[PDB]
Parts: sequence; C-alpha cells; structure tokens
Amino acid sequence: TKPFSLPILTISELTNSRFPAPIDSLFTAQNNNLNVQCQNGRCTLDGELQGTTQLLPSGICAFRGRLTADVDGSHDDRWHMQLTNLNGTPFDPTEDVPAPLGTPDFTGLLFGVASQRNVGSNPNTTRAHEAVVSTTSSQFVPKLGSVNFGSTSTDFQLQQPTKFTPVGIKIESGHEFDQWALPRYSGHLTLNMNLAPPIAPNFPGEQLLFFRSNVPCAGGVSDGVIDCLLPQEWIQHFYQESAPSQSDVALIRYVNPDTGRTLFEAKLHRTGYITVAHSGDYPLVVPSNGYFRFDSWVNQFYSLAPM
Amino acid sequence: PFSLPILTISELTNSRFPAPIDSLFTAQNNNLNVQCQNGRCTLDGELQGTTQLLPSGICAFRGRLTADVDGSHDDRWHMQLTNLNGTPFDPTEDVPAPLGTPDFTGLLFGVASQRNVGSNPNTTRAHEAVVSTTSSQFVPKLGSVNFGSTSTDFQLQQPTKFTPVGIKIESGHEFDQWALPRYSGHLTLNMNLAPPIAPNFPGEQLLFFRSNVPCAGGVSDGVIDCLLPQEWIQHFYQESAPSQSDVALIRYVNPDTGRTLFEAKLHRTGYITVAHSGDYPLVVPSNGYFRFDSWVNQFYSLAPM
Repeated sequence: TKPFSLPILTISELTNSRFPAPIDSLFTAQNNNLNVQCQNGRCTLDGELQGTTQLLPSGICAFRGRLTADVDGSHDDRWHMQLTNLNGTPFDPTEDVPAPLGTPDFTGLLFGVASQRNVGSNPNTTRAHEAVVSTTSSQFVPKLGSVNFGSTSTDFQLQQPTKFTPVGIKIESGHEFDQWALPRYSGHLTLNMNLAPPIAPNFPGEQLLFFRSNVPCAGGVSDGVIDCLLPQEWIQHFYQESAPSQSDVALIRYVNPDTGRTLFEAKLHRTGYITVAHSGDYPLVVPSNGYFRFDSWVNQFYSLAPM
Repeated sequence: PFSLPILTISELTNSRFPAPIDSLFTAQNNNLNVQCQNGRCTLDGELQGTTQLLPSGICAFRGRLTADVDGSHDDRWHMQLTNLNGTPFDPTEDVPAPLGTPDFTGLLFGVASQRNVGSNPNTTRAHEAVVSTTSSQFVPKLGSVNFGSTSTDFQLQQPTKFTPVGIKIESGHEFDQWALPRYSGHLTLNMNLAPPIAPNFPGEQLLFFRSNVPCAGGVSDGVIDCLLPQEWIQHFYQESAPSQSDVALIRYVNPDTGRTLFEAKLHRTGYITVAHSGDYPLVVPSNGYFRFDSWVNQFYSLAPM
C-alpha cells in the first residue's frame, strides 16, 4: 500500500480550509459539548472530500452565477444571485451534498466583493463593489440554488456573469458571528441534509487541535477567529495521494527540523481531525519552523504523551 | 522521480493572481518580454522572483499604516510592509521585492482591513482600496506601498492587510500584465529578477494558464496569464525531484479515453512550450490534465498541436 504522508509545511505556509486566509496559530480547545460540524475543510486521510469541501483556496466561501432579480423593497439583500458551481457547470440540487461546494459553513455576515463582466450587448464592460452575504437571511438558500447579497452600490446588472470574492466577516447588532453554527442551506424552517458528521474527541483527556486564522472584519469588535480541522494543503495532499488508511488513527509528531526534536505528539484520525492530550484552552507555543510528520498507525488503546 | 499533480483546469489556481484557471492559451511570438516574478519555480522546486507558496499571498500586502499623505498623493495611506508571514521586511534580501508583490503595471483593486491592537483592541474596519503599481509611492523593495480609498475610515499605527480582488481600468492607467512595475520607485531599475522566458526552438510558442480576473470598472477581459499553476509550484517545492535533463516531455491526456491529446515541453526553469503557429485558445476536455512522460533533450521536436 502507498505510504501515508503529510506535506512539509510550516504554519505560515498553510491555508485555512474554512476561509481563504493563512493559518496564524494552533489552538486546542477545552471540551464544552460544542457541536463541531464544519462542512468546509472536511477530508478523510485517504483523500475523500466531504461536506462542501473542494480543492481551491479561491473556492472557499466564494460564489459564482448571475443576478436574476433585484428585490429591493422586499428584502434588504436586494441582489438575487442564481448560482452555478464554482467551476461554471450548472448547479444540480439533486446532488447528495449539503450545498454547492465552497458555500460558507458559519452563521454571520460574509463580507466581500461582487464583480461582473458582461457578455452580449456591451461585452467586457465590468464593475465590482463591496457586498455582504448574510448566511442567516431568508434569501440564503444555496442548496435551492441562490443567495442574495446587499451592497452600498446600486451599480449591478441582471443576467450578467457574477462572482462573489470573500474578504472577511462583519459584525452588526443582531448579526453576531458563530463559526460553529451551520447556516440553513435551504432557508428558514428547513433542516440540513447530507452533512459530514460531527467531530469530537472520544478519549479521556483529549481535546481537538485547530489550525486557527484571524480573518479580516469589516467593522465591529471581533478577533476574526475561524478554526479548521485540517489545512487546505493537507486536504490537497490527501486527495492526490489517496494512501490507504491502515487504522483509525495516524500518530503524528510535531518536529523542530533544526534540532530534530519531537515537540509533541497528536492523533490524526481517519475521518480528518487531530486530537492532543491537554486540559484547557491553550494557544500552542511552537517554533516558526515546526511541522507535523507522520509516525505510524496506532490502535484504539493508544494514550498520547501529555502536551 | 519527477511528477505533476493530477488536477484538471478547474482544480488549478493562477500563480500570478488568486483566481482559478479558466483556460489554456498559446500566444503568437511577437518579441514579448515575458518576465513575470510571481509564478516562477524550477522543476526541482526552487521558487524564484517574488514567488511564495500561498494563493492568499499572491498580490497581497501586510504591515501597518504609518502616515496619511492626503493631498500629497492620491494614494493617501502609507503602508509600511512586513513580509506576508509577519516577519520584518529586510531590504537586503536578494529578491526584487517582498514575496507576493504584484508583477504587473496597472491598478490592483482589493480591500484594505485593520484589526486594532493596543488602543480599542479588536475594533475592525475594511474598505475597498486600490494599489497603483505605477505610483511614485509603489516602492515595495524599499519597504512600503500606498493605497487609495474613497473611505476616510483607516487608522494609523494599526495592523493592516490588503486582500487583492481584481484589477481596475481608468484613463491613464491601462493594465499591462507583462510590464514589471518599478519595485523601488520612479527612476529606478529592478534587481535580482528571475530571468526572461521565451521559446528557443523554431515553431514553438509559450503555453499559458489563463485566468479572467475581476475588474472594478472599465472594458477589460481581465486576462492574467501564468507559466505554471500555483499547485504545480507547491508540488515541485514538496517533491524537489532532481531534473534529469533540460526538458520534461509532458502529455495532455484524456483520462477517460486514455488518449494523449497533445505533447508539450516543460522546461527546467519552469515554463511550457508547444508546437503551434498563432494565437490559440486550446480546445480540450474538462477532465484533461498533463502527465510527465520523460526527460528529453532541448531539441526534441514536438508533434504539432
């Protein structure tokens, strides 16, 4: 069987799989019965993408399609964006996914830029303006094939190819940011289907380890924290390699390549997440040159060294 | 052993702008100086020019605003740069500019954002902003760039990021993707550049991975062409496979039928040529991708494509 492996990448060479941003730090969280069920950044160790996960950093929290209605006077988010898939192929609601790949997996305001490039009468005329997609809006229905955005600009055209490039989040009263609450992909009063399953430690003394980014925010008090279970580059690597998983848990070691020392050990689970032996919230103190290396496949009785 | 990742066109990212690849394009030769600085990497994994590994680093800036020069420069916000990873800028590095710096002439449209430290911690703001790469204040190799914004809502001495989104066309500010900016400003010449690229065999043209990026107004196809997709650069950096000749012969394949659709030369210094005469947007199936074949001589005669 092809040997399993991790790419050799330091923290600042890694991208968040839940927002297009570099990883800033590693963080382990105290257990508090949190439902961790993100849909971006989900991949098995043998390379099966799950949830809404796709391969491009430029696809995370992005949308593609065309505006088909201006619903000013009916909704604050007046621009109705009929979606395609990110690669341009038509949206298919019958797919066994929770929403189009790349759809945001958090509750709050997604701040970015909506842009257009015309085809037809005035070809290659363009425009782009800051815009906000509220993932709690009644018009946030990506699994039904559309989302709406609001903008301070009214300079948008209907029936012209449109892209939404994410930039950050935004805080307003009544629109707090909850990175762990999935939006309603089919809208108000509907429940989500085809989700990647929830993730939690199942071993005493273990906590999840997150790759943490502090992303931009367009106003409001916010640390911008978005935590992912696997960096995007690891997902890209597993998709390429598709190495068979030999047990439910790959033991991995964080190493300093200059000294050769192992700094701590962790469990990398077959379903694509990391646990460490630690008690309490803790931003890890690790050298900037450090990275994880695959050690061996271990059984269900393996006790990690305290970190 | 050298290899390419298995990625279709729509699974590839441009190495010169954070955007998916839209198409493949071969260009008629016309003595163009192709000397881009992002998207430069040897086949054995040596990044060159201003090339770094993150899609999020391409055409991005990080630092803090240290002056507001309102009235003296249209780009009023003076951004003292760090490296993208937060480490201090070092002007003595043998690079042309900080890694990720744009390598084209024109208006770079994006969003500048801040998150406060010290005074009013974790207050934030973000607004549309433009970096002109022809500005007298575009001096990234000296450690700073300026951006302009319609908004007045930026603060000095607070951590600032510039996230690129697209380009912008205005009178007097046409977009030229092949003209390098002056990394040290007006009246200065660039140093430490990755060398120019050109076909060196009769009948051969460069092959580009082409994106049509967003534009904030003006008539523009948004074309930004790169020599290697970002994922190939990331792959070569990981693998670091020794190059066994000057040219890797590569084959574009349809994985469903198994057929080779055309062959190309992938040069050791990180660019592709094909045997074709004239501008041509390639007509290839959406499932297709390149596969490494063998190490050949520079004078290998490609089958016409």
